[PDB]
Amino acid sequence: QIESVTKETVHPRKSYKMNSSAADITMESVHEWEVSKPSLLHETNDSFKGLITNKMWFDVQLRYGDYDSHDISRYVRAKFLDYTTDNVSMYPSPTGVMIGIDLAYNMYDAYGNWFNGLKPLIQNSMRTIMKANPALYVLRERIRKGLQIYQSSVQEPFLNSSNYAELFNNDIKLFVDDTNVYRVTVHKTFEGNVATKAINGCIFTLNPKTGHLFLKIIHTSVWAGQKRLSQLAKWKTAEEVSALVRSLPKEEQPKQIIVTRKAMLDPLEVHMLDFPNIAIRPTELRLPFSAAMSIDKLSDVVMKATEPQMVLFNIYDDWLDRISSYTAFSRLTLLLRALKTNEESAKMILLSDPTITIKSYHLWPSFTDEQWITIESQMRDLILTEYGRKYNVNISALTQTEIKDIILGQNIKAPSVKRQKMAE
Amino acid sequence: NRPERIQEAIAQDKTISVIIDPSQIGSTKPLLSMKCNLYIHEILSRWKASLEAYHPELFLDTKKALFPLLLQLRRNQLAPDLLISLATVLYHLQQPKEINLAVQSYMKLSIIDERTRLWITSIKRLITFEEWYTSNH
Amino acid sequence: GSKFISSSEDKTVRIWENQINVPIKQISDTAQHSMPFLNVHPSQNYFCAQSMDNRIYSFSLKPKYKRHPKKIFKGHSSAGYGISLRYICSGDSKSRLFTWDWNTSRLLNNINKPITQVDWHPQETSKVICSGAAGKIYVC
Amino acid sequence: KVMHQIRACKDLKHIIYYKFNKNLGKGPGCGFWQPAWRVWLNFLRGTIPLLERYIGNLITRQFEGRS
Amino acid sequence: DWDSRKDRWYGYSGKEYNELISKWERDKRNKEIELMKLELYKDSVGSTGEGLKLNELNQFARSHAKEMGIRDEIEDKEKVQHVLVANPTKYEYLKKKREQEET
RNA sequence: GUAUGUCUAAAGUUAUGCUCUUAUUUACUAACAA
Ligand SMILES: O=P(O)(O)O[C@H]1[C@H](OP(=O)(O)O)[C@@H](OP(=O)(O)O)[C@H](OP(=O)(O)O)[C@@H](OP(=O)(O)O)[C@H]1OP(=O)(O)O
Repeated sequence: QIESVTKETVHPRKSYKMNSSAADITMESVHEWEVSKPSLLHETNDSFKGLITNKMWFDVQLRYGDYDSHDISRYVRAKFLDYTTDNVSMYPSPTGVMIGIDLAYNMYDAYGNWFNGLKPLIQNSMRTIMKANPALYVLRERIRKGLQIYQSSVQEPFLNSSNYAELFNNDIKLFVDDTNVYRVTVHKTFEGNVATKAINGCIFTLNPKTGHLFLKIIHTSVWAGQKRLSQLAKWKTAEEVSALVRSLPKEEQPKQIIVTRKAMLDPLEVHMLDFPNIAIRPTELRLPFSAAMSIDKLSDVVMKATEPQMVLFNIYDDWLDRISSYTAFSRLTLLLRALKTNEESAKMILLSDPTITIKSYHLWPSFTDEQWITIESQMRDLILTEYGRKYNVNISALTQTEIKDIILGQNIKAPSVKRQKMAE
Repeated sequence: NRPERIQEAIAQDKTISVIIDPSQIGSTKPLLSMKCNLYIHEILSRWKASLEAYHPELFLDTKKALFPLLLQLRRNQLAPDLLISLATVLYHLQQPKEINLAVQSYMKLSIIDERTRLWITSIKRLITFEEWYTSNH
Repeated sequence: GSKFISSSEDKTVRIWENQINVPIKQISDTAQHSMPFLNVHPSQNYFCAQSMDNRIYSFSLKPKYKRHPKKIFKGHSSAGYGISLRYICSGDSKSRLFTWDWNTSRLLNNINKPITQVDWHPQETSKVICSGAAGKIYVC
Repeated sequence: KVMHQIRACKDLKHIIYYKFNKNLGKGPGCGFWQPAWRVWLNFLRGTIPLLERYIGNLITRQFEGRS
Repeated sequence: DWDSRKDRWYGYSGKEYNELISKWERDKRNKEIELMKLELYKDSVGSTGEGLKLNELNQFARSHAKEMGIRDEIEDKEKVQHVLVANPTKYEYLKKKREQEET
C-alpha cells in the first residue's frame, strides 16, 4: 500500500558524506501505515505501537570496515538514530528505514521502523542484492584483481568461432570497438623527438541484425581537456556507449553487448552499471574492426567531423534487401578482414571494375550476386594469401580451423576451440 | 468554461497542415511548435490503427511520456536548442527516404535529464514504429 | 584542388588534404618560411617557398610526405615574395629583382627602381610584373 | 614532540578511569577533564614562543621578501 | 569486541527517540486549466532464433564438405572446397537453390 | 607520465654533375599498438 516511491535527489557527496545524511528514497503512502518501533532486520519481534506514518524513507549507508569495526548492525543502528535526532540533514519523517553495507566484509544489515509485512521483503531483497548486485559484484571483482587471485570463471561462454552462429537469435544486440578512438598524427618537434597529436576518431557501434552501424565521431576537442589519453579513450568510449544505451528505449536497449578489445570491457562494466539487464560479452574471437575505419566513405566522414556528433550508417543496405543479415555480415567480415591484411589490395579488389559505382547512401559498391560472389572469393584468397605470407601454414587447414582462420579469432590456446574440435 | 475549452481545442485539433518547412526553423515560433505537436498526433493515430499487429504494452506508457511534449509544445516551454533538434527529427521522419536522417537527427537530439530522457526516448519509439509501419504496409 | 599547404611564422609548413584537417606533414624546424608558391613544374611535383634567411627552397609535393630539397636558391635578401613560370623570379627587401635558372639557381639581376612582389604573365612566355612600394609597378 | 603530551593524556586517562571505575563498571561516561586540560595548557605555554617565532617569520616572509 | 565498546549508542530503550517522535507527532497535530485537457484529448484520459537458420546453413556446410574434400586432400580439395564453403555469401544461394528445387 | 619552461588571452598616443622515380638499411625517437 504505497502511493509513491520517489527518490530524493541529494548531492553526489551524500553517497560518501558521513557527518550527515539526506534520505535517498522517500515513501509516500496511500493510507497511514502504523510502523513498528525501530529495530534491526533479524530482530523478529517488531513492536507495533500506536504511532503511525503517512510517509517513510529509505537510506543506504555504505561503509568500509576494519578488523576492529567489523559489526554492521550496531553501526547501522547508530547511523539511524544519529541522523534522526540531529538538526542537520533532516528526513521528511523521523520514522524510516536505513540500510548499511559493509563493503569490506559483505555484511549487510539495516535498522529502523517497520511497516507490517515489510521486513521479509527487505530481508529477501538484501539477500538477493548481496548475492548479485552488478555494482557490488564489480567491486568484489575489482578487489579480487587487486589481490591477483581472480578465479577465471564466467557463467556465459565467450564468442568463439563455434558460438559465432548463436551470436544473434531474434535478439536485440549491439557490438562495440574502441580501436580507432585515439588516433595520432606523428610529427617532428623542434627538440627533434616525436610529438603525438590526437586526430578525430570513432566509436564503432554496430548492430549485426539491422546492419545499423552507429559511430559517434570523436572530435579532438574531447582530448584537449585531459592527458593519459589511451586510458581516457576507453573511458570516453564506454561513456559514449552508455549514453547511447540510456537514450534508447527498454525494448531497443540491446541485451548482449559485444566488445572487440577485451581490455576496454573493464571500464564498460562500470558505465553499464546504469542498467543491469544489458549483459556484456567478451569476444574470444577478434574481429577486424580497426580496418573497418579504413573504408573510404567512413574515413571521409571521420575527417569531415567538426564537433561532438554521431553520423550513423547502414554498414550493408542492398545485402539486407537481397538476403538475411547473417549472409551480409559474412561478406562484411571478409571485407574488413581483407582491409586489415592490406588496404591497397582491398581497395583494388573493390575498384578492380571502375564501371561499378558506389551508391550515394551505401558504404559499399552495389554488385550483382555472381560478380559479388567472385569478389568475395577474391577477398578470401587475399586473406588466405596473407595467412600464407605471415603464418606460413595456410595450405593444410581443416574446415572448422579454416573458418577460425578467416575470422582470425579462434586462438590456438583458446579452450573453446578445443571443445568444438573435441565435439567433431 | 471547460465546454468552450473542448470546443475551441478539438476544432483547432482538426485544423492544421501536417507539414514541417525545413527553412522555417531559421525563423523565430508557435507555428513550428503546433505543426510538430499535431504532426505527432498523426504519428499517434497511425499507431492507433495497427496496435494489434505491433506490441501495445510500451505504447501505453509512451502516451504518458509524450504528455510532457504536448504541454511543452502548445505552450512553447520547449527550448530553441531542443526545438531545432526536435523539428529536425520530425521533418526527416516525414519522408520515407530519410530513415538514416531520422535516427541521425534523434541521436544528435539526445547527445534535468530524468523525464527528458523518458520522453526523448519515447520519440525514438515513434521513429521505430513509423520506420517499421512504412515497411510492413 | 585536393592537397593544401600553409607555412607559418613559427618556421613550419603543413601539407594537408583539402578538407581533412589533419597534417599530412609538418616540415623541418631549423629553416624559416614566408611565401609559399608552387612552381609550374611539368610533373607538378614541386612546392617552392621563400625564407627569412635569403634562400628560397623547393619541396617534392608528390608525394606530400616527400620534402627533401634538391638545390636551394640563395642570394636574395628577403622581406618579400617570389614566383615561377625554366625560371624562378623573386624580389628582395633592399634593392632589386632576381631571375634564377630553376635548374641551376643562377641568372640576371634586374634593377627594381623598396619593395618586391614578382609575378609572370602566364598566357605569354616572357613578361613579368614587379610590385614596388608607392605606385611603381614595373613590367617586362 | 606533542606525542609526549598525547602520551601524558593517555596516562592520565588510564589513571583517572581506574580511580573513577573502582566499583563502577566499564563504559564511556566519565568526565573529569582537569589534569589533561592542564597538560594541554602547559603544551600551549611551551609552544606560544615557538609559534610567535615561526608564524612571525612566516608572515614576515609574506610581507617583506625572504632575506 | 571493539565496535561494541565504541558504540556511542549502547544498552538503551528509545527514550530519546520516543521524545523525537513526541516532538514531531506534536508537529503533525500543529499543521492545468486547459493544457491538462488540451493534451489528454488524445486517447489518454486517466489522470534458437534466426541464427538457427544460419546453424542449419552451417550444417549444410557439412554436406558439401562431406561430399567433396573432407580429409584425404590436403590443399586440392579440403582447403579449396574449404574456401568454397561457409565463408562466401554465394553459399546462401547454393542452399537456397537446393531449397527451391526441394520445394 | 612527468618535473619544468615558453605561448595565447584585444583595443588603435595626436610627425610629414644534377632533376627525377622508387625499393632497402641503419639509427634515433615516439605515454602510439603489441
Ligand atoms: O588503552 P588504550 O589503547 O588507550 O585504549 C583505551 C582502553 O581500551 P583498550 O583497553 O581496548 O585499549 C580503555 O579500555 P579499558 O582499559 O578502560 O577497559 C577504554 O576506556 P573505557 O573502558 O573507559 O572506554 C578507552 O576508550 P574510551 O576512549 O572510549 O574511554 C580506550 O581508548 P580508545 O577508545 O582511544 O582506544
